[PDB]
Amino acid sequence: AKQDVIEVIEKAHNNELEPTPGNTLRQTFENQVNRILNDARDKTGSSAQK
Amino acid sequence: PGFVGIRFCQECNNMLYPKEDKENRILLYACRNCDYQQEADNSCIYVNKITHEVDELTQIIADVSQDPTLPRTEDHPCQKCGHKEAVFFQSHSARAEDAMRLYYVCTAPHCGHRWTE
Amino acid sequence: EITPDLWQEACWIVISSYFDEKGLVRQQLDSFDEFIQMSVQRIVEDAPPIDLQAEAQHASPPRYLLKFEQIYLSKPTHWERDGAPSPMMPNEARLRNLTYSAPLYVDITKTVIKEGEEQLQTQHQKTFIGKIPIMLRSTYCLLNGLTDRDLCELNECPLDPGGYFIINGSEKVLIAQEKMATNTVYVFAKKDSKYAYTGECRSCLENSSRPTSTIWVSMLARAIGQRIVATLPYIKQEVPIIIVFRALGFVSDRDILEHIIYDFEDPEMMEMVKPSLDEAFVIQEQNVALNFIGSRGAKPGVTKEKRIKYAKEVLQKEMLPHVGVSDFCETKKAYFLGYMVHRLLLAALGRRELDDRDHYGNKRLDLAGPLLAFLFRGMFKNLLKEVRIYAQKFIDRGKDFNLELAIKTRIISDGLKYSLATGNWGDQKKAHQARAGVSQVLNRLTFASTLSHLRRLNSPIGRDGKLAKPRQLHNTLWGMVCPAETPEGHAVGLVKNLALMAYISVGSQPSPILEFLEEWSMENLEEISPAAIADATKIFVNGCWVGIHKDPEQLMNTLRKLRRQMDIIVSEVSMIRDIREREIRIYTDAGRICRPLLIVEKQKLLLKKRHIDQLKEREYNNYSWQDLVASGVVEYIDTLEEETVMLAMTPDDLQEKEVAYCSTYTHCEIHPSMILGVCASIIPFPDHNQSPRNTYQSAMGKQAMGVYITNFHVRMDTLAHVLYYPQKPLVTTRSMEYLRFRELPAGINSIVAIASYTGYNQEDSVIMNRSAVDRGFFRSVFYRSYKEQESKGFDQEEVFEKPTRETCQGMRHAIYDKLDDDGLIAPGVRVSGDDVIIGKTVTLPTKRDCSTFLRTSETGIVDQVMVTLNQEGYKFCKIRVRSVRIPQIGDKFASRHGQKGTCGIQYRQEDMPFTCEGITPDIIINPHAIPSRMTIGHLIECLQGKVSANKGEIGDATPFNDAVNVQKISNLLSDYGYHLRGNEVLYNGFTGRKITSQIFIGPTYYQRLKHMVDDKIHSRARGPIQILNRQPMEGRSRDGGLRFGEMERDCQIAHGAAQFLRERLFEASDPYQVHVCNLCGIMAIANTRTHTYECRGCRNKTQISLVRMPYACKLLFQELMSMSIAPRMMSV
Amino acid sequence: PVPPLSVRPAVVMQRNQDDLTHKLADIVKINNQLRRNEQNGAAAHVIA
Amino acid sequence: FIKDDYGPESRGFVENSYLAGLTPTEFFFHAMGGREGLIDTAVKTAETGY
Amino acid sequence: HTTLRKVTANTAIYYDPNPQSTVVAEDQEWVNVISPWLLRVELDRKHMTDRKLTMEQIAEKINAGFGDDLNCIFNDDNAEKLVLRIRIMN
Amino acid sequence: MIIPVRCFTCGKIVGNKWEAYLGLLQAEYTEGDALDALGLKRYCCRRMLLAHVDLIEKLLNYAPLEK
DNA sequence: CAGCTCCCTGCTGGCTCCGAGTGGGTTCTGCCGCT
Ligand SMILES: [Zn+2]
Ligand SMILES: [Zn+2]
Ligand SMILES: [Zn+2]
Ligand SMILES: [Zn+2]
Repeated sequence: AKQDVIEVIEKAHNNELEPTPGNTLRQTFENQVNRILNDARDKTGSSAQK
Repeated sequence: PGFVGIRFCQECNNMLYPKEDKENRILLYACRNCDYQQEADNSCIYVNKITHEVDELTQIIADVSQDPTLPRTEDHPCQKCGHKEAVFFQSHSARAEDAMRLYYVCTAPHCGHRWTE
Repeated sequence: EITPDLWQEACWIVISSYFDEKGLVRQQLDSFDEFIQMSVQRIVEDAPPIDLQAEAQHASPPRYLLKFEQIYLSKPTHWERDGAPSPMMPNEARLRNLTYSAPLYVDITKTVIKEGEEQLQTQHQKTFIGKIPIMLRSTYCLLNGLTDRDLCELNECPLDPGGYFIINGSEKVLIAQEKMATNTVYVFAKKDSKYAYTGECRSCLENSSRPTSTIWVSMLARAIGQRIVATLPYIKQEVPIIIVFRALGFVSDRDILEHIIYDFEDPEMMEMVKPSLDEAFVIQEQNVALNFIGSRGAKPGVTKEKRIKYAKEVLQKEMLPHVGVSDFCETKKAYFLGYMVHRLLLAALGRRELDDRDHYGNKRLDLAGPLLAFLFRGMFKNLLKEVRIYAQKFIDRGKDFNLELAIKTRIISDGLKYSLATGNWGDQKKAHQARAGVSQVLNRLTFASTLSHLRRLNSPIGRDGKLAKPRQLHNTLWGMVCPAETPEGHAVGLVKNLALMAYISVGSQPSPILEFLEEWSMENLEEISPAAIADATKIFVNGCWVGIHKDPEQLMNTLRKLRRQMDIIVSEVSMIRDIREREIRIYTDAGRICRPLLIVEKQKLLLKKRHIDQLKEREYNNYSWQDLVASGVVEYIDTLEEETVMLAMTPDDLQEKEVAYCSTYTHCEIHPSMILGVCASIIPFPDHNQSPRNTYQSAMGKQAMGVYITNFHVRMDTLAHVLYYPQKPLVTTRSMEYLRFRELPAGINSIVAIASYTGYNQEDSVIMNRSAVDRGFFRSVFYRSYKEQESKGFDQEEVFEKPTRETCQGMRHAIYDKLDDDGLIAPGVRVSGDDVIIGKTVTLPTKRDCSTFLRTSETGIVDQVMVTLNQEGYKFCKIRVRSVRIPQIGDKFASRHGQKGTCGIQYRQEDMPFTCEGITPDIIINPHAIPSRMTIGHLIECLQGKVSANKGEIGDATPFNDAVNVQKISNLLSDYGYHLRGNEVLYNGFTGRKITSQIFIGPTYYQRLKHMVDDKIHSRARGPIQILNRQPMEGRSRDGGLRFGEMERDCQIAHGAAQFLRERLFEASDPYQVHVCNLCGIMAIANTRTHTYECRGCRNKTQISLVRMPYACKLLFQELMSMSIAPRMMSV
Repeated sequence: PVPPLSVRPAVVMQRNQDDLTHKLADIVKINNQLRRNEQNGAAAHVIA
Repeated sequence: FIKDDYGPESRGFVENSYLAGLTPTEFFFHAMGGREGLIDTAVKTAETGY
Repeated sequence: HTTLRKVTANTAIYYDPNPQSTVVAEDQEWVNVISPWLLRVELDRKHMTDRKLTMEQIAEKINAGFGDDLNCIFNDDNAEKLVLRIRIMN
Repeated sequence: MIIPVRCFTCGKIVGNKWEAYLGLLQAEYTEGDALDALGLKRYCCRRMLLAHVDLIEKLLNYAPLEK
């Protein structure tokens, strides 16, 4: 998850990240980061319950 | 396009204002205090950039390189002097519509080079 | 040399040195000392001399100056016309309800000229102004520098931190008050207003009598558009800035623009500055602009030359005092105002960003020093403006005057005493206007509570406000304000305590910094032209723009070099270089909150093995924290300088060759656990808990009962709570030895079993061991003190005696034989509710008693009785009563993790579960309190406590230790014959069958809180009644009744119990009957014994109705009739 | 209308009068002063 | 944290659990997060009761 | 809702003594062609083709809002640059 | 204040062990060796001396009320 | 047809509101003087 966040940051820095329609670059970067972190937290939680 | 810049009266050092010399049909800048006139060389009075496509490199200054709190990378070298280490950061500017783009400043002082990638 | 893997001891050794050299109330002590040393001197000297004439003539007048200086202050003294004066012991002041104050003296020189050109000046040395209350353990307190043996000889606690005032024998603590920093420019953008951006700079001279004269420079929010205005103090309307500059003295326009836009090649600045320029092309010279400002003034002059002078005075003194008030400071004021406008334009263009209001770099702390300075200045001005009145009253007749009679010594001392005793910070006339909450009564229930109250900040913003932004924990609170510790009530985030190593700057003169600055290569504003001001950097000193320097680098290094050797710049001064924006600011004022940080060169600390060694052998080499600072190893960094610096949490883990993150560190933290406060530094494993749990523990640490002070037996104090057998925790943080928690602990290391035994702990409650309580577990004693003084009229003399029934008229059924014939009880007598303690009677013009009765349902024993004389020379008695509080069910108990709970049942040792051995848990808590609260720190504490009690070592629970974890603790426990995860096989105490599940059990440090149930339980059955409305009284002490409030009324409506609602609100509170006329609904007059019922205004006397009413309803009707409203109640 | 003693009770030696009783005392003071001035002096200025 | 650090550790993500403990940055961030809920609990009452 | 701020890049005014002179080099005005002080606004293709407008629609909106107090001279939708010039009639 | 007479949990007498415990600590003995030299096998009894703070000594530094 | 009258709209300043209870504590209920 950290590697994915880092590479998303890289894509945003190299202007390689296309803004989501209906959102600006800042909020779409925020959305990607939040999605990655929430997916990581959900997967770790599910592994815990398993 | 360019930007129009205010320049001042040589007599009383005040702001010129645009005027039309109706007889010659030529633009004249007139001080409302004194009778001084001068012919304008730009022919433009007012410019307003609504899209505000701004080159932040002009507002970036060289001494930002010695900031201890800025990140440092050797992956991107400087172009004139080829210095290995470079300091990079984001816009740090309000009303940056959509910009996560990094602005780089070269260390090894007296270089002060600034670029964008 | 470099110190590897010895950090865990080196950092705590240097922390111990810091807490040895500096105490825990160091900010209080330093602020008060600096106040009474220099700020009182400057306040008393800068006051102008008063010259006073006669009434302009006598027949068809000379004056004098009376100037004084050179204040003198003496040590506290006590006796008046009865013996030769003697020093006041602070304990004596506490006992006799005196004010532990010190007299201050001045020498005055009154020089008087009358006629003939002959000048005689008479100087009066040691003139008495008043007595200033003085802080304990201060540099002029009588306990200064005394050894522990001497402090014990004086019945003082060696562990008492001091830092508080004794006034009327009550400890007062000046709570630090936050405020916006002064002399600094803030650009804000309020949402809904006529203007978009506004730049304010509240300004103050070096502690002048003038208040914060705040000036706003604002920009309109949309023809032409975006004009710039500047609302000015003592000016009713906003004034365009260009008019302000022309009034200030700049006739031209290029000169004005040279002070705002520093580089003329930037046309974007010009395009926004010209809309304000073209607004004011009708004013061209200074005098018309002065007239324009004067017309807008609060006091508009009638003629032109009066407005000119008024506006000139406003520009000279009201606007921007900190940049200078002198004959010619126009250029400097213009430069600073143009800088303010430039700052506003930078925010408008987006070149910079808006300043944050919650950024505690922008905040300043008003400690005892600054607060007492602000209040003493006003009282001193009031004293001068009455010396002047006395002088006028004698010189109008012109006979002579006496300065000894002129000086009213009452005003200064009484103002200080009133302000510190009440908390209303200001003049007594404006009690409602002055802000309250300052100088609270010191909380003396636990030593940790006392430390927390002595280290506390306050945000003077309105409470009960829906704007949560001020209340939120700001990022700049790292290491200077405890994140966990804050009250949970309506003061969340507003009342915040102080971090451990956080220190508040005390202030010093910036003049040495000024002379140092002016001699390297910088230029003052008057010397240079704005041609070269754009490429260079602007220097600010205490917020005033001093000059310009071409080379920011190697001057920043020079300033740091001097500060690291303390050559000219003291350690508290902070130098801040903004780099992307060219400002370089130096701050020296008081109230800057700062904390010590290590110095880091290339990638190595300046702290070395030699430093650690020579400081470890302290008390012989005396290499103290001050020597460590002088070595250039540590610096004090405030929030401003913390913005422009790069820190590392741990030198070992963050300064090494690896995948590079920064590799450009500048400072390192001594230990991250120092970001906590005092009450939050006693939490074991606080990073293993949910933060609201830590906040609740920081709140309840002030309520845990223990030995709150060593001299609690000499300390005659109301509501004193001490535990029989306090214990230092088995598992502790390394920060407790600096809070002295292991010397005055509040709690007992109980063996808890987190299990559901019977169900009496289900909802967050707890079972206690009855046998342990019998053995003395959490047993405490409650001290309550009763005071009384005899006196008050010409013949109504109060006297202590045994009231005798035939002599005194009014008496309770209480037995008075327990009193001795002097009117008091001898110590050691059993007492109970409604038992007389102080027999006091007043002469009746036979006699009526005013005897003090013991508070109902207390039922204690008198401990000691003291008799003395108050400051009025009347007999004064204080009596302290012991009452032990055996832990019963309902008593509120809590752990060090915010797991509170009242005892639900107490089982004996036989009824209590037990291990394979005879170990029965002292405490059983519900396991259903862990999973939602998530106090994993509680479980780790319970594990480490067993590990420690088996190993013989004291457990270590430093928050960020990283050298101990659950796996290591489990492996250590497994070596002692126990299950590695702390679980044990308990047996049922009743049946003997072993419990199917295995019980988690181990020693955990529980605390007993002050919230006993015997202090809260009360009932009522037609008790006492209020006087205004005949409803039941309010309060447990007054035998009052509970409030059947507006929501309970609504709940009964929803139940549809109308008869019960009427019973509650009518018969159970105040049944009453009134007589009302049938013709007019006005209350009539009833004479029941003669049965004569007449309603005047009608002359009926025949048709009269009786209606049953609540007394509150009758009194509402009477109030309405007093308001001329006529509520007429016809029964038809 | 002046409210009765029940609306504005006076406690004994804290006798201490009520906050409304003090205002009523001011009312009667100024009413008597205004009355006596308006017959005897009739200055028509201090009356305002 | 270095300037303009949008990484998970630099903006409040806590990759540690309540067992491993919180690194001091994560502890401060969690305290600041819980402070918001604590403030909301007190502020909400004066509106809800009204 | 769309204002003309949303679609324009920058706005500039000049003093052209003759509309025929074309102080700015624009052959479109040369081929297309009474006040000397004129107005010039540059739009962008991005928002223009996002919201599907035309220079004809913008010009007719101007003419309806302000009447025949001004004449808009717009470049065709063929050049890379999006220009419309504004005068004021007498 | 003073060492409790009995352990709260166990009830084993601990009141007589404090002075001997301090004497043993006034030697090479560690706490873990002093506790079981005094015969404290259960940690309930061990914590009684291990975590005890002896405040009676700080209390005795003050002059008494009488003479 | 130009000038005067009136009714509507728009905008600004002003007033009232801001959980339920509960336990404690504290100071404060004027002072100067002048007949
Ligand atoms: Zn001119
Ligand atoms: Zn370079
Ligand atoms: Zn009637
Ligand atoms: Zn035991």
